[PDB]
Amino acid sequence: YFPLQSYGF
Amino acid sequence: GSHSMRYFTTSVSRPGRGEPRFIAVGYVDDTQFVRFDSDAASQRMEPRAPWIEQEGPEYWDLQTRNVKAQSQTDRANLGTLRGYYNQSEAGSHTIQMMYGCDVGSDGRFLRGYRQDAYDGKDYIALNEDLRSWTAADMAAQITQRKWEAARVAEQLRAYLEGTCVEWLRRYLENGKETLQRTDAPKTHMTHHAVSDHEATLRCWALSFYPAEITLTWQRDGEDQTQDTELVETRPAGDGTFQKWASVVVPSGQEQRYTCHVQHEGLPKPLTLRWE
Amino acid sequence: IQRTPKIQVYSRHPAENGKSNFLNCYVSGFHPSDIEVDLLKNGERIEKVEHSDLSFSKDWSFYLLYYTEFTPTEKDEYACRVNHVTLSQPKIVKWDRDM
Ligand SMILES: [Mg+2]
Ligand SMILES: [Mg+2]
Ligand code: NA
Repeated sequence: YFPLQSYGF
Repeated sequence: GSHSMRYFTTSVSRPGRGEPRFIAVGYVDDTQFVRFDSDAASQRMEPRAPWIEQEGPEYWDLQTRNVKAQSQTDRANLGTLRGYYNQSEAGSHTIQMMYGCDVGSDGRFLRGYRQDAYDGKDYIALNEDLRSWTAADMAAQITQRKWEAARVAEQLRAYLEGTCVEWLRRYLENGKETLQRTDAPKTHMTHHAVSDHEATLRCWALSFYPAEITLTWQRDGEDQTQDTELVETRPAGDGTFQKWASVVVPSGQEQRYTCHVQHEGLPKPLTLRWE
Repeated sequence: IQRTPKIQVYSRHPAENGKSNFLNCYVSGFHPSDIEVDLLKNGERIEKVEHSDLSFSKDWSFYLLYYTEFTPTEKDEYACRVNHVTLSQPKIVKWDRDM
């Protein structure tokens, strides 16, 4: 399971 | 006995030619089970192993959502890094990311990972404690301040210690007949004349799973590294792996050499000797 | 950073003349991801050629498996041709049934 982890640089 | 779960994401900018190319893959040990490719027709997270197909629609929709959000964040991220490294819109750039965990044979949590690379080099990484970061330079230190301010490590640690290990244990049970099988290598030895004074002996290990294997040569029960070759482990294409090791021996002394094979699927190590 | 591809040409199974099998070209340890890989029969390109989905190792270098169905003979010769930005020339690795 790939969790929601959309962090911007 | 030990197990791993890995997600690899790749984002390549293609200036002029359109939006970045995105590819995501999911592995349980040495077996790929999911994929997402931006260039594909579906626009969905897709199964790559027969076991994962049994999952319901909510799983596939949540996986699609999470992987699409990753590809889209990468497009913003590709633009922001051009800003940080004062780079041109004409060149191609890559963002790489790895997420995953390690469990023991008993199923306990061993390790969590979150690492990001820019153009093949380290950008930022979550440390083993899952509470601090390692930034590779000044630009990765801008990202670090943001991530420390926004408490990114706590969310990741919760996913790794919770979610990651639970889903892995679930995959291992549901995918047992593939994931937890230990296909012992089928072995054999070949022989080739090099000169009438020297000959090559090749020691083969085929159809094995998992990929971890040790192949060694011995001369009269003593370690031999001189005049030896070892190819890196390669996929056979059907989920199994291949490996070989060779030694150049003097003619008539073939019987003095043994090839020792060690794999999880073997109760005791096998020793091969030419006829 | 830049990294040169390691190349291996081999069959899925021990080759037997007249028996269907798979021909493989395993390219690994390269960076960037842009790569051209061709499987050749008697010096000419095979067109129905599949590849694995792009993935990478600890060091961030990529790997891919290129493959095709084929039936070996005593006549027919096979090889894999790889072009990458790190190569001054497209590398051709010949298929050896005992390698
Ligand atoms: Mg989630
Ligand atoms: Mg076989
Ligand atoms: Na082979």
